[PDB]
Amino acid sequence: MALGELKDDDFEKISELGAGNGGVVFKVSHKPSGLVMARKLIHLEIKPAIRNQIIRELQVLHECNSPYIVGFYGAFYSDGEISICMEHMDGGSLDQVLKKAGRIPEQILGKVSIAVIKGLTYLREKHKIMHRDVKPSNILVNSRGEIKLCDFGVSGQLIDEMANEFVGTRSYMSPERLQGTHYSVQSDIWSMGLSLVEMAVGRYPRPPMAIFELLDYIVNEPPPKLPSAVFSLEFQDFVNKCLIKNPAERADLKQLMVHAFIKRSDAEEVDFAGWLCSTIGL
Ligand SMILES: Nc1ncnc2c1ncn2[C@@H]1O[C@H](COP(=O)(O)OP(=O)(O)CP(=O)(O)O)[C@@H](O)[C@H]1O
Ligand SMILES: O=C(c1ccc(F)c(F)c1Nc1ccc(I)cc1F)N1CC(O)([C@@H]2CCCCN2)C1
Ligand SMILES: [Mg+2]
Repeated sequence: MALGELKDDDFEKISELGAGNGGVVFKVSHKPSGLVMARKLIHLEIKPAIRNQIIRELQVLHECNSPYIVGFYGAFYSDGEISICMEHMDGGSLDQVLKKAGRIPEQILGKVSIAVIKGLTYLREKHKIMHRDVKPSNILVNSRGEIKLCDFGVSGQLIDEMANEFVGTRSYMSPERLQGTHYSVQSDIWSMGLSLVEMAVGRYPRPPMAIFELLDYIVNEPPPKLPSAVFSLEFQDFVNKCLIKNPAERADLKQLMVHAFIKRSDAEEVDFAGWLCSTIGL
């Protein structure tokens, strides 16, 4: 196998990259191969049986091979922290980009949609894996201008171990999913639409309100919409098609891949790498 032998003593911290909903992430050096990697440590609290299942289930990431999916190097258990080892991405996430930029322009977001559309299609068509948490911080970028999906739900047990410590991003869930319905394919698309709006407008796009009020608001009130003057009608339409509340009527990936917004975005020359430097200074 490419590495086979992954162990704690061989990595070497280059920096903390930050903390999320259950894991902490570092840029590391992998001494024995010279590979640069991101490494996410997740503390849990579980029987060596469960722990080792999780590590077995994660091995399926070795078979994810796509330019739109962050690359997998290995996963192992150590010092009560499970390790996911992945391609490092020197841009961080669109959520870090957004904080930096204020607001991410419609054209760059066209590039983002294409990558995301294609990321999900890959996962679903090759591996039958749903993402389950599409949101700006689970979308990564690098100086080579690339845009990739991470933190998707490969492991049914890890989802499980993560669900009864967190049902984390409640605010990004689809109305059907807040209602208790099982995860649809149609949920990733909702969450995508909502992420583009958020990056387009530069803020979580819902009236400010207390969290439990938010969850009723989402099931009960209409979906968000782009400000209808500053954004092209293609983009607005795109977004609205992702955000139909009724999952039977929401657009799917086959239909979004041929949308006027995507066609148009596809033909533009957007120097995203360059913009990333302009904006995040590498
Ligand atoms: N492969 C990678 N390369 C570079 N940075 C990464 C990375 N994977 C994660 N990060 C960054 O590390 C920080 C923490 O990641 P983490 O996934 O734990 O938090 P998050 O911000 O995505 C909330 P959640 O835990 O629900 O996904 C984030 O800024 C994330 O963008
Ligand atoms: O880190 C994860 C995550 C959750 C389930 C799972 F199977 C994973 F593999 C996870 N990590 C992961 C997957 C693919 C790659 I390439 C690299 C990875 F590190 N999550 C889900 C998450 O976004 C949080 C968990 C709490 C609920 C909301 N989302 C963070
Ligand atoms: Mg994440």
